[PDB]
Amino acid sequence: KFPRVKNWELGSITYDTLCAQSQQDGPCTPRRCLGSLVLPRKPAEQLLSQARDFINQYYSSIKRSGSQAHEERLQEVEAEVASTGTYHLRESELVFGAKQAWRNAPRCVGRIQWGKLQVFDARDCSSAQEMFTYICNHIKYATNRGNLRSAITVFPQRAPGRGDFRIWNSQLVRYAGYRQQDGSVRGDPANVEITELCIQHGWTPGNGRFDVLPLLLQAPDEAPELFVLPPELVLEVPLEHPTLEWFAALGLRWYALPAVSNMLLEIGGLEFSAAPFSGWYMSTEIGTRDLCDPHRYNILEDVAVCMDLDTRTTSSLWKDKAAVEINLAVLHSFQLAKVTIVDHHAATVSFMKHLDNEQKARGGCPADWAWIVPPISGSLTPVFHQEMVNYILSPAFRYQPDPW
Amino acid sequence: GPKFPRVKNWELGSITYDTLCAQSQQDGPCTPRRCLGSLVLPRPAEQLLSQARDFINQYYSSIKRSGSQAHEERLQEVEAEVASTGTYHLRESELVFGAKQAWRNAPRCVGRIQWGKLQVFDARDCSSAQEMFTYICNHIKYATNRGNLRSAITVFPQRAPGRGDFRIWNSQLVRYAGYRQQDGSVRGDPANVEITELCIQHGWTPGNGRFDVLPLLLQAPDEAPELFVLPPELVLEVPLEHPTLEWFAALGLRWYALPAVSNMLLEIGGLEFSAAPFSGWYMSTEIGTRDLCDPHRYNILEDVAVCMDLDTRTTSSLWKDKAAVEINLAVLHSFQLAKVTIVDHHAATVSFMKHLDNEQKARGGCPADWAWIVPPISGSLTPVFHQEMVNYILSPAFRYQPDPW
Ligand code: HEM
Ligand code: HEM
Ligand SMILES: Cc1cc(N)nc(CCc2cc(N)cc(CCc3cc(C)cc(N)n3)c2)c1
Ligand SMILES: Cc1cc(N)nc(CCc2cc(N)cc(CCc3cc(C)cc(N)n3)c2)c1
Ligand SMILES: C[C@H](O)[C@H](O)[C@H]1CNc2nc(N)[nH]c(=O)c2N1
Ligand SMILES: C[C@H](O)[C@H](O)[C@H]1CNc2nc(N)[nH]c(=O)c2N1
Ligand SMILES: [Zn+2]
Repeated sequence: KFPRVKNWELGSITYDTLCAQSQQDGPCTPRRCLGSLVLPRKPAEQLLSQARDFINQYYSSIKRSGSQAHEERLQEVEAEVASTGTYHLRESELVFGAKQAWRNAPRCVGRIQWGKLQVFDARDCSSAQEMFTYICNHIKYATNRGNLRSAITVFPQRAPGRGDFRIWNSQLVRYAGYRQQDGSVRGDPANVEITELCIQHGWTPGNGRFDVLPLLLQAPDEAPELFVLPPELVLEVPLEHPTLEWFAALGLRWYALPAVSNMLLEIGGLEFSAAPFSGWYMSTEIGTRDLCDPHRYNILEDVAVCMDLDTRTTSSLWKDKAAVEINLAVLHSFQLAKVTIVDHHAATVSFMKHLDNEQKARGGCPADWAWIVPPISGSLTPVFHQEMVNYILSPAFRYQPDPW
Repeated sequence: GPKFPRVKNWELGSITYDTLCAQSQQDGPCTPRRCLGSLVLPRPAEQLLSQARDFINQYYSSIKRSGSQAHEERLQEVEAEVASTGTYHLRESELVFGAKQAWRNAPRCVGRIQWGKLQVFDARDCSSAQEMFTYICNHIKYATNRGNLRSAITVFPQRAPGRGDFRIWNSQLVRYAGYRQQDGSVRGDPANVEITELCIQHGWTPGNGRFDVLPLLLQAPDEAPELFVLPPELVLEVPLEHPTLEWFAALGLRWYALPAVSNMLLEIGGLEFSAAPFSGWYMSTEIGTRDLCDPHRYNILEDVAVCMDLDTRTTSSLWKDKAAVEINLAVLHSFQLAKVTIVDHHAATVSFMKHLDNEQKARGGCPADWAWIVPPISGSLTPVFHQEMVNYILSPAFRYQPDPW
């Protein structure tokens, strides 16, 4: 009933009791595990019991569980749902909910920071114009001249009678991908489709490898609108290498701020279709995935040739050697430019501390092993040797369909 | 779409559906409420006969004689044997098919492209520990083939009703001793402290090195295990050196050629083979990353980084990643120089992708444990990282079994 969870490096055992609080089914069954899938295929009464559960979470968090303020808030929500089929969160509850969604996020290795999150309430937004202003403030706040600060901005919730507020971009800052005649891509191949949408909605495209995309913001039931981010708001870091001088000449660069803008924040049965959030990078995201993935910037071979490695055979481990230097260039360049970054060793070590904190606090912590273990040097980090239980707790970040 | 798991490769954008998981007759550890996929060990004549029938059906399908007289007659023969004895026995070619199918079905093995090429040694006539030793020595000689390694398995008699099991106490046929020191530390391989201490208790005179090959503790039914030293000339080892770092040879590191698992249960059609050691060749990351660099194993990362003169006082110099790469390169280079079969993690995972494609066409899927298939260094640099995988238990299977002590 309660899974035994072992660390194979240290020989220590815990039992996860938190997982019994999951009310939401994942993709696995006893016949087969689908834990490696990225996206698997998945009324008053239901809303009212999610609302109640969450309000119960909130009053318990402020050690006022059972008080008058608690009973009366439950009645307000009941009264509101029974009349209108929905209800609204107080700001303090929203702040609690956002932090809890982050805490509960099984694919996030940065969760030791969960208690430290700036929550901007943007639920009084009524136009794409206003959305843009809120997004510009978020970026300015979060960026903080390189001293990055975790933030979320929460736009108006989904409503039965109408379309969603949506940010069409997957991140607030992304580079364009331009499909060429010859079928190759100039820029970031992950972004070809959003780049084409921006052009279709009136953007004058660039022609570089690192052109920052405009935002396509959508107010309910209206065509999305295009807004260019003022270049001064978008902090970027040129990549150099500590010892390899030719590396700067690659002209490589990356932006400071990872800010997810296409996920749905669910709190107490309410759904927030636009709720972009940002922290700071772990270096492997840039060094290994963004720059080295074969379907991304795919620079490995170029770096290897510059390093004069033998690219003829896999057994020279030229790929591994080049990937290491690229990750080192990322860490050094962010450190030089005084922009917050964490390496995968420091990050996984802080995650292990988080696992221990959450064991004491809640009797468990949902974690997706495949996402927590970094994409290089897996077993050289302490998380490789740690068993993990994966389940869905609410409040939660979820995937949602693309608006187009 | 189709009512089967949809499986995506995120590098290539291609999709498949796994229909093979429909054949699974055994539950894994996951439920809709929680995924337990990362757990290393997840926790009568009626049951036997249905398992036997199933296996015999698998056999007759594979030789394209499904529904035939010979098929119906073998079915009849199996249930009559079970009806009078409680068990039955496999024909020789049924054992061959079953052993290969068990390797084919193993979700955690990246080497499965080779599955059809497995020498099956039938040792079901073995009746003593002395004879097990002879059989094991012959397996080692054949499998090692002076460096040109060959996949093999040796199968000892099956579990019987109210008779003891054949067991090899060692987890592998070749392992290094781990000696617990007075300071609490371990000289040798810390993974092998317990088996080393069992060998000593059973009369082995222990060495005092970092790479002492362990003796075999072999158990015939209802007898105490008996101790057997492998004659050194049979155990091929590879001294470790680096292609450009000249001091690496001075570390005195080495590893053995033959990875041979000896504590797993081979299950075929309800029958349980408690002693059935099998061997392949190494993937280089097994040695260079896990055996040598695991903090709870030889733990040599720091030593090697100091020699390379790296900054070991901070994580952001990536000293661990740099040392690990050179240790891995040294492993590959030394095996190559010594002419001993080895495969790097890039060639292995590329061949595994080919195997997934083969099995898609042959069987409509392939059970795979993502966390085990993706190598422990350079994960996303290999094609399997971007491949979604479905994990399920098919039979015939290799299973874990409790330690005999
Ligand atoms: C403070 C710095 C943070 C670091 C270093 C960090 C680290 C990471 C990493 C490495 C991933 C996997 C990224 C990928 O491979 O796509 C991730 C995922 C995720 N993080 Fe964080 N995180 C941070 C802050 C945050 C914040 C502030 C939130 C929200 C309030 C958050 C919520 C999430 C969610 C929902 C995912 C899963 C995204 C997906 O499924 O695509 N994290 N985190
Ligand atoms: C031919 C060369 C082979 C290669 C390169 C190879 C590769 C591997 C690797 C790297 C692992 C994971 C090892 C670990 O991290 O503990 C593994 C596991 C496994 N392989 Fe292979 N393999 C080969 C041959 C074989 C053979 C001949 C068999 C049996 C007939 C086999 C069956 C298994 C099984 C049952 C496991 C799971 C062990 C466990 O759960 O602890 N493989 N293989
Ligand atoms: C469209 C899409 C869907 C899906 N399931 N997975 C991806 C993978 C790529 C990716 C997508 C997003 N939206 C955000 C990140 C950064 C993740 C991140 C977030 C934060 C807050 C900090 C940090 N260091 N990294 C990476 C894309
Ligand atoms: C602590 C622990 C307990 C337990 N029961 N199982 C494990 C898994 C680790 C492992 C255990 C054994 N016995 C053999 C290998 C070599 C795997 C191998 C086999 C073959 C045949 C070829 C190859 N390249 N590698 C790996 C760990
Ligand atoms: C198929 C596989 O599950 C997929 O490639 C996952 C693996 N682990 C990951 N881990 C992180 N952090 N981010 C990812 O995008 C992925 N991709
Ligand atoms: C906790 C985790 O399940 C455990 O460390 C696994 C991860 N993947 C592995 N993969 C392989 N091939 N071998 C292993 O021993 C492990 N260990
Ligand atoms: Zn699962």
